[PDB]
Amino acid sequence: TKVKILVERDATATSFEKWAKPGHFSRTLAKGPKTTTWIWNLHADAHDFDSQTNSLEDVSRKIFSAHFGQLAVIFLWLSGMHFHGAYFSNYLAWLNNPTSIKPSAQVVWPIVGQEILNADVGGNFQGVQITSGFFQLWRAEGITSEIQLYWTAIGALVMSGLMLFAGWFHYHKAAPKLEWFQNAESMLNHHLSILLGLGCLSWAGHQIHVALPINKLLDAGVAPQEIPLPHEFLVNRDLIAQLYPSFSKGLVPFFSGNWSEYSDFLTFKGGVNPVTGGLWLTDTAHHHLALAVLFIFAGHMYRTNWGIGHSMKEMLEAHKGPFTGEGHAGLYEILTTSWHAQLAINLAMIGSLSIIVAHHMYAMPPYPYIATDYATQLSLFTHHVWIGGFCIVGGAAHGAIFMVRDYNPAKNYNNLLDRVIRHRDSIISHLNWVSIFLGFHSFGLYIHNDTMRALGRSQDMFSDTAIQLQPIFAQWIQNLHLLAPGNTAPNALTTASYVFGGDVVSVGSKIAIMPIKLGTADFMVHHIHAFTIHVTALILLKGVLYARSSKLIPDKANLGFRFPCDGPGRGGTCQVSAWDHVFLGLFWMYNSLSIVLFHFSWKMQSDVWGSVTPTGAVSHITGGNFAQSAITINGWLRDFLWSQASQVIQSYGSALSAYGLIFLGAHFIWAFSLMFLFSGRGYWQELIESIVWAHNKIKVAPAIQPRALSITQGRAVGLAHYLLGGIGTTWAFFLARIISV
Amino acid sequence: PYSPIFGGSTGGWLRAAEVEEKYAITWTSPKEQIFEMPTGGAAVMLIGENLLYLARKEQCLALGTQLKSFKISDYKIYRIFPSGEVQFLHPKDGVFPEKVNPGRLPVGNRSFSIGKNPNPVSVKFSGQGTYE
Amino acid sequence: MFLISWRGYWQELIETLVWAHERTPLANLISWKDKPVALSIVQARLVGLAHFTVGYILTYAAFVIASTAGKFG
Amino acid sequence: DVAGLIPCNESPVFTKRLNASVVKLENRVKKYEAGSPPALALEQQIERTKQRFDRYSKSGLLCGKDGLPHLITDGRWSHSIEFVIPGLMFLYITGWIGWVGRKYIRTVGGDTNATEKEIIIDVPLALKIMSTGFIWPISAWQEYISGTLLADVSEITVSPR
Amino acid sequence: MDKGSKVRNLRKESYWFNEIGTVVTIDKSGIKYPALVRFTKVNYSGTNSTNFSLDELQEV
Amino acid sequence: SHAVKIYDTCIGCTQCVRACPTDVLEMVPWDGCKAGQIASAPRTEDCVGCKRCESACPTDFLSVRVYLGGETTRSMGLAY
Amino acid sequence: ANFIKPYNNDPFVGHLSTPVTTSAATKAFLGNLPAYRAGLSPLLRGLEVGMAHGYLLVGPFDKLGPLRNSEIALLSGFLSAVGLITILTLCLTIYGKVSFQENKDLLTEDGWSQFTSGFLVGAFGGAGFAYLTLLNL
Ligand code: CLA
Ligand code: CLA
Ligand code: CLA
Ligand code: CLA
Ligand code: CLA
Ligand code: CLA
Ligand SMILES: CC1=C(/C=C/C(C)=C/C=C/C(C)=C/C=C/C=C(C)/C=C/C=C(C)/C=C/C2=C(C)CCCC2(C)C)C(C)(C)CCC1
Ligand SMILES: CC1=C(/C=C/C(C)=C/C=C/C(C)=C/C=C/C=C(C)/C=C/C=C(C)/C=C/C2=C(C)CCCC2(C)C)C(C)(C)CCC1
Ligand SMILES: CC1=C(C/C=C(\C)CCC[C@H](C)CCC[C@H](C)CCCC(C)C)C(=O)c2ccccc2C1=O
Ligand code: SF4
Ligand code: SF4
Repeated sequence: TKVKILVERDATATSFEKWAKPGHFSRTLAKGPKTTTWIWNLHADAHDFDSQTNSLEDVSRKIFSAHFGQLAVIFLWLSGMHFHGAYFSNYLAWLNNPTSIKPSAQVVWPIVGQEILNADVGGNFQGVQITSGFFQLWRAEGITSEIQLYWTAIGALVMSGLMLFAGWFHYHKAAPKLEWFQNAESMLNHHLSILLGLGCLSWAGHQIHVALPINKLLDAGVAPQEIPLPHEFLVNRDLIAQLYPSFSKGLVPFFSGNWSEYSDFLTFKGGVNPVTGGLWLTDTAHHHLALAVLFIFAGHMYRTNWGIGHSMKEMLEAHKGPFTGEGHAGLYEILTTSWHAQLAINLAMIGSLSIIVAHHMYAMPPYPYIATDYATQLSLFTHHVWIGGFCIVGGAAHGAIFMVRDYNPAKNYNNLLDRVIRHRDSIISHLNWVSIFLGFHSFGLYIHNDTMRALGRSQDMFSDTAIQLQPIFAQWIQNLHLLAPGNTAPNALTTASYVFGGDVVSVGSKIAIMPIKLGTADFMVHHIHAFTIHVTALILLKGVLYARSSKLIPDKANLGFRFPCDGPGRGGTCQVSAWDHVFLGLFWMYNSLSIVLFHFSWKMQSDVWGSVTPTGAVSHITGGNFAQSAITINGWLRDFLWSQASQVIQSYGSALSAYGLIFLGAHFIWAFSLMFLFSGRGYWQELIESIVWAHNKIKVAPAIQPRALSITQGRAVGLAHYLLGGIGTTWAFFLARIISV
Repeated sequence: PYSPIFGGSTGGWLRAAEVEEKYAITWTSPKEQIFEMPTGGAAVMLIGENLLYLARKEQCLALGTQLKSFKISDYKIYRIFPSGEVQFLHPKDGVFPEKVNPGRLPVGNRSFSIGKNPNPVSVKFSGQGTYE
Repeated sequence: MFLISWRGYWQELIETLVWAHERTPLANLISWKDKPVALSIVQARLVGLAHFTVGYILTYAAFVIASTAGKFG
Repeated sequence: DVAGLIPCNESPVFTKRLNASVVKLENRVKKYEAGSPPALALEQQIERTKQRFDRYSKSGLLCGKDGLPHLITDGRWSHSIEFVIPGLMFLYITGWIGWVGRKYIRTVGGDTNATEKEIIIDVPLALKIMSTGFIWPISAWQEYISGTLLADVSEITVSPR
Repeated sequence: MDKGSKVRNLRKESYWFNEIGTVVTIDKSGIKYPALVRFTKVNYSGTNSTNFSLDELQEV
Repeated sequence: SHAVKIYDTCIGCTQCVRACPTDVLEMVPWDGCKAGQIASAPRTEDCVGCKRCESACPTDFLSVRVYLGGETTRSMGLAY
Repeated sequence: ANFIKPYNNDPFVGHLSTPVTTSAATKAFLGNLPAYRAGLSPLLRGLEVGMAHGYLLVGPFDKLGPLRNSEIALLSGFLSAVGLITILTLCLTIYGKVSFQENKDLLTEDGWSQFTSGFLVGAFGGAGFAYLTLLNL
């Protein structure tokens, strides 16, 4: 039995003595503060476990228990959300009439006149309209009562307590040994077969037994009062057979193999439910059941204790070709001996997955009455896009950290990492060329269109009525997806999404989802997206590859991961560390995602979202002005920013006034960040010297000498405030533009 | 011949090495082991004498510091011009600069505190700054 | 661009650009006479400030002239 | 009077603003049943608005052509209520704070662990000091005339002074 | 002047100019800056001591 | 090339010489210090101006000082 | 196997012998281009390069110029190509007079001058030939 449980009992004593010795973790900070810089360092190195102990076992035990703490925090957050839904929300009124009632689960105390923020959402209720789509999620779960929300919150609180206790227990009482952590095969088997496999299976069971019948009754018009409790759907089979007359057969078809008998509630119709405007619940049930089967199957791939299984070490060592020397030899050691490598991969994947979620959820609204809630759709899309970008850049940063710290050339001789480091110059040069090519061509299309439109030469622009750049490949793919039902997906009644083509799904006179046509403006904006993504990849990849050494600093690794510079020599050596590459990559990621969000918002407002008449006529929010106005920079400035910013600037005196205040505050913080971004530390140090003289002249002099922020901290603060200001500005802009509806 | 076993990388020297000064570093390795190149990923040092070429003195000295602080190996550094001239650089008299060596002569030494330098106005319109 | 991002990143990028130019057929014939290096720190701050000022003045001049001449006020 | 300002008691624009606020609140409450919690909240808001406007009318503030109160801060005693009185309070409160802080700095400063006593406050001593701030002006003046307020020229400086 | 005696600094370029520091050691073996002094405050480099000549110290 | 100057306040601890990446500095015998050694900059043509020597200086103010001047290929940190 | 080995068998040079960099295909293709072919007078190299780049350049101006939709589009494109060729020959002359200052290999004052004269003649020839071809098509 190679895979076995190993723990140390009473690893760490539990006491408050350390709580009164801040900075105990690090050897340098444990000596007490001489200057204010110490303070900052104590908050910067708090979670840098690798720099606090030289033993991997101790770092692993800290990471495990910190993850337990994060789970406790997340469970507390879920408990709070559910409790505010049960006690402070109009969930029942929204249930009764989802179309008219505006979701809201937050109430403001009237203390300074802020009660104006209590909007007239409806349902004899006043509160702040929420855009987290929690009401749609709860309806998809067939909640239909506030007692269930209350008990959901209580369970979440108990789970948060359990997570906290588990963290404490697994640090101070039973801390697993290092050999326990270094089980990639067993961990993958357990996370795939159970965490993701049985999780899907259990959720599919819930949907089949709870969500499906309740939502079917709700769609039929049954008032939530008359819907029997979910447990009533588990005791009397006939009560469910009325809705899906396949339970009558029971589980015998499942074991007999006649799964076709379950097609009543396990369908593959796809498309969207015309009533609620969301995905069919039966489709999601079949989806989760299939995913559960696949995950359970995939969880048996790796060898843990019985001979059968895959050894990932051999798997990696086996893949090597003529062009790559030793192939994937040494990657298993890297990913089982350094948390930074694993964190880089996991953060990159989580970020990309979050962006994929954002793209898929809007195209195929998964919850009932979420499609027509334009405010929820936009908020969810932008939120998950931002999360994905942040996670991607974090993965880059931790890859760089691994390269600086946990990279060992002795164990990486002529493998993939060695070869990549050995043709990094070619990689970066070509990425630079492609970035310049993309930027030039894509952005110069916009500049050319703007110049021609300013000169009155409209026939010379890159527009539909002018030189045309049709995204022919995307249109061809859309056509194929349109034709898929019946030909390449014969058992699928309807296309996966109505974006590609088909009817106009509208719920309550609102266009839930309709086909999206791609024109020259779509071509140009997509190439802008590609340009920005390529530039961000350039910055971050350059930071990762040149993290250890460069033709400027052959010994950069000795300087550490984040350092300000290496002096004004060799010309200038500012921002030469990989941390500074992350610092710039964050700006470029923010820029790219801002463009992505603007594209999504304008395209959806001008081409998808709108209203329908009984005849079938379509009237979009902005009247389809995207095709002929999204092709010039002035068009974006006028028809998108200036035109759609009316709601924020005019929100004063209404329930949305908070959005205008936050708009101004975000502008203020964004401008404030420039103070740190542009200026340097010496000026501020001298100014502080003068101020310290002034204090001393009155015998006021802190023992902790004041110090200007370190160069690295100056950059970090500037970047943090820049991102906060930009994100908040767009947050207020979108929410006020999409809540005045 | 004597070069450490290296698979080659795009970080080596360039045209200026042929047209301008190139640098060489020699050392002795008791055993065969892997060290990080200042330019590429990794290389294997031969048992006995190892000779390596670089484009900057800083790269040679960084590699020398790596050898000294990791594999406790003594090293020598030379500069080769296109004309064929070779100059001995890093150990100037067989002993490292950190260790005192009788015979060396001070250079760029001022016999007064740093704060006693003349004002810029005193040295004006002459091709000199206060330090000179 | 010049006020936020500082020299080291750009010098390390120009290193790769130099390598790429030197390793291209049909372009090795054409070689720079002055070695291409990133802008100096003070020069970079000056150029960033100059761009900032030029853009500031041009945009505000355009606004003040155009609004007044378009609404005659 | 002052700069062509008519007292808000006889300001038609002031009354128009009051009426506009009340009528918009009434229009907002017309969409709720009488006695509903939203209706009660809106009625309380209406009452608070009426009380605010009545207090402003009775206070003696000066209105402008826009109907909003304007503050006179030239030292006029009849308008001290606007700026002079609160200002004094501020200068008292902050004064207190400042004085107390200084004292703490000069109390824990005569120790080897003076730095360690700034991240970690000696709460008993801290409250002892904090309770003494109500006489900050007297103590400050006594220190000033006693020479214990300011440090001598013999203190840190720079090369050109 | 003597071990443990407080001295006011007179070095104009010094971070502790016009400040009081305690003498740690004095070198009687010639030397241009023999008097080692230690100050309470740490300079920007984190050090809190320096060598001074007796001419650059006011005695007390 | 940059100009590197060592003042008599130096205490001959060698830290500046150790920190130097281009082997510009060295130790020479001296009598004005307890250690009997002082730093010197015989070959400043190889100085790049990183000012690591100044950063690695115990003396109150930088017994070793670096003044940037004319730039050459060596002092400009250029492999080309 | 191992298709990536150090260039020129020198591990310490900033290059690699990849299939793109050092393969019979690329060596033979580049070794027969006028810029690198053996036994060519610099005048002939310039003439070949100019012929290649003149015929090549009329098309973009002709088809995407402001007068593309007029019945004189081809002539405007030809004139634009001629002007650009003149600019490039000015560039070549100044580059030669700046680079090689103190018939042979192309890297000399006289060699580069002959190359530039050949390039101008060949570029005007290519532009004229492209015009002739497109005039009736
Ligand atoms: C986790 C997410 C979350 C969030 C963001 C909120 C946010 C909010 N809740 Mg909700 N709530 C949550 C979870 C959450 N709650 C949970 C889990 C429960 C179940 C118990 C509730 C139950 C609940 C009720 C019953 C009510 C709210 C209310 C409120 C609002 C006012 C809170 C406030 O300032 O009161 C005042 C809070 C304070 C003044 C905080 C106390 C200050 C402490 C003492 C500071 C101590 C800091 C300490 C020094 C730090 C060191 C640690 C030390 C202990 C050693 C606000 C919108 C109220 C509301 O909306 O009214 C209409 C309301 O009535 N919440
Ligand atoms: C076969 C049953 C089944 C059914 C009915 C659904 C139904 C649905 N899926 Mg799911 N899905 C399934 C299986 C299924 N899925 C599997 C097996 C995968 C793994 C790739 C996925 C991955 C997936 C993603 C990533 C997303 C969906 C989404 C959706 C919804 C989009 C609307 C639609 O018409 O979907 C039609 C669905 C399809 C056309 C996908 C079919 C995928 C096929 C079956 C792949 C089969 C792979 C094959 C088994 C590989 C085996 C290799 C192994 C042997 C080694 C819908 C509820 C979207 C959603 O809910 O967003 C809100 C979404 O973003 N599905
Ligand atoms: C799984 C997620 C994850 C984990 C576990 C870590 C863990 C770590 N990171 Mg990584 N990182 C992540 C995600 C993650 N990071 C992401 C997404 C990014 C991209 C931005 C980065 C970028 C990054 C860099 C660039 C660096 C690290 C570093 C570190 C280490 C020290 C962190 C520390 O001391 O925190 C200290 C935490 C703080 C000081 C809190 C600051 C939080 C921000 C600035 C403010 C948040 C504002 C809030 C959301 C909204 C405010 C509202 C306003 C109105 C008040 C530690 C190993 C550092 C290191 O050296 O590690 C070796 C380092 O240099 N990380
Ligand atoms: C809006 C201002 C702006 C602009 C135009 C640029 C432009 C550029 N940045 Mg910069 N950047 C900016 C703001 C800006 N940035 C800011 C605020 C930051 C702070 C975070 C950065 C940080 C930053 C980094 C860290 C990086 C860049 C990179 C790039 C380049 C991307 C490649 C490209 O598009 O080349 C094409 C050039 C353009 C699209 C510019 C417009 C040119 C138009 C189309 C034509 C102009 C007319 C023509 C020249 C007429 C000539 C004649 C005339 C002279 C008379 C490009 C030089 C990357 C880079 O250089 O590597 C590729 C890179 O790594 N930037
Ligand atoms: C009790 C501490 C204390 C005292 C007595 C003073 C006194 C003074 N300060 Mg200083 N200051 C302090 C703390 C203090 N400051 C702190 C903590 C900061 C950092 C934010 C500053 C930053 C600062 C600047 C940048 C400047 C002054 C200036 C001044 C002078 C004018 C008043 C002023 O502008 O206040 C300004 C006060 C602030 C900007 C922040 C004050 C924050 C709190 C309220 C003070 C700390 C209270 C603390 C909790 C004490 C607790 C005691 C308790 C433990 C018993 C005056 C000599 C100015 C000057 O030089 O005038 C000639 C000037 O330019 N101060
Ligand atoms: C400020 C001075 C200036 C002037 C007078 C012009 C004039 C012109 N430009 Mg503009 N241009 C300028 C600056 C200027 N440009 C700058 C700074 C830029 C960069 C932003 C551009 C970018 C630009 C573009 C992108 C285009 C033009 C085009 C044109 C031509 C318009 C089409 C037409 O009717 O001609 C018809 C043109 C011809 C019949 C061809 C004749 C070409 C020249 C005049 C022949 C003689 C050249 C001569 C031998 C060169 C001497 C070299 C050296 C001694 C200087 C016209 C000749 C258009 C053009 O040329 O169409 C193809 C066009 O597409 N220009
Ligand atoms: C939301 C949430 C919550 C809750 C939740 C819940 C309540 C859940 C549940 C869940 C569940 C309740 C689950 C279940 C599951 C189950 C499963 C997963 C099962 C499985 C089974 C199997 C797998 C079987 C198998 C078999 C059989 C059939 C027998 C024969 C043989 C064999 C073995 C093959 C709370 C409030 C706390 C908080 C927040 C979060
Ligand atoms: C295949 C292909 C490719 C490429 C291509 C190319 C690159 C092309 C080019 C082309 C070209 C580049 C062409 C050119 C041509 C030219 C010509 C054809 C010329 C002619 C000339 C002439 C004819 C002249 C004449 C003359 C002179 C000399 C002077 C004056 C007089 C005369 C008129 C007699 C690839 C593979 C990538 C991909 C796919 C496609
Ligand atoms: C303003 C500024 C300073 C001076 C800024 C300082 C010393 C920060 C002062 C922070 C105060 C004392 C804390 C209180 C701040 C707010 C009232 C609230 C707290 C905010 C967070 C710390 C939680 C630098 O030191 C600096 C250094 C390098 C580049 C740019 C700059 C720079 O721009
Ligand atoms: S300006 Fe700042 S970051 Fe740049 S070299 Fe000087 S100290 Fe380093
Ligand atoms: S670091 Fe400073 S004190 Fe030490 S030897 Fe060098 S110059 Fe002298």
